[PDB]
Amino acid sequence: RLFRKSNLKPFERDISTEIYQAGSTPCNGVEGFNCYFPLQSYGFQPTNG
Amino acid sequence: RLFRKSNLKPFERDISTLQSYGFQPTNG
Repeated sequence: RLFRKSNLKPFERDISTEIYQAGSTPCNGVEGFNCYFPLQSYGFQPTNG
Repeated sequence: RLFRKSNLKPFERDISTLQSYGFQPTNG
C-alpha cells in the first residue's frame, strides 16, 4: 500500500483494495488522474543492490 | 465534506480528498 485516507493505528491491518481518492473526481473504480490505486507490486531482480 | 483541519476562508474551494449523500423521492 502506498496511499491511504489517513494514518493507521498500531496493530491494525486493512484488506480492502479500492482506488485511493486524493484529488476528487472519482475514477469509477479504475486508475485515475487524481485518484490512484494504493495496491501496487514490487520489482525484484537477482542482480540488484 | 464533514471534516477539515481548520475553518475555510471566504471564496476558497478545496479539491484535496468526503462522504456520499443519499436522496429519496418520498422524503421530507
